[PDB]
Amino acid sequence: LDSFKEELDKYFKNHTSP
Amino acid sequence: LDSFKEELDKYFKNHTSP
Repeated sequence: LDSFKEELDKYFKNHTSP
Repeated sequence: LDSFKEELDKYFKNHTSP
Protein backbone atom coordinates (compact mmCIF):
# COMPACT_ATOMS: atom_id res chain seq x y z
CA LEU A 1 0.00 0.00 0.00
CA ASP A 2 2.81 2.42 0.87
CA SER A 3 4.67 1.60 -2.35
CA PHE A 4 1.52 2.18 -4.41
CA LYS A 5 0.91 5.47 -2.58
CA GLU A 6 4.48 6.58 -3.32
CA GLU A 7 4.08 5.63 -6.99
CA LEU A 8 0.80 7.58 -7.04
CA ASP A 9 2.50 10.65 -5.56
CA LYS A 10 5.32 10.37 -8.11
CA TYR A 11 2.80 10.13 -10.95
CA PHE A 12 1.02 13.22 -9.62
CA LYS A 13 4.28 15.17 -9.34
CA ASN A 14 5.11 14.14 -12.91
CA HIS A 15 1.66 15.19 -14.15
CA THR A 16 2.03 18.59 -12.43
CA SER A 17 4.36 19.66 -15.27
CA PRO A 18 1.84 20.36 -18.04
CA LEU B 1 -3.43 -4.11 -7.77
CA ASP B 2 -2.75 -4.31 -11.51
CA SER B 3 -6.38 -3.48 -12.34
CA PHE B 4 -6.28 -0.58 -9.87
CA LYS B 5 -3.07 0.74 -11.47
CA GLU B 6 -4.61 0.38 -14.93
CA GLU B 7 -7.68 2.35 -13.83
CA LEU B 8 -5.36 4.97 -12.31
CA ASP B 9 -3.51 5.27 -15.62
CA LYS B 10 -6.81 5.57 -17.50
CA TYR B 11 -7.96 8.35 -15.17
CA PHE B 12 -4.60 10.11 -15.55
CA LYS B 13 -4.93 9.97 -19.34
CA ASN B 14 -8.51 11.27 -19.11
CA HIS B 15 -7.39 14.13 -16.83
CA THR B 16 -5.34 15.56 -19.73
CA SER B 17 -8.49 16.81 -21.49
CA PRO B 18 -9.46 19.60 -19.08
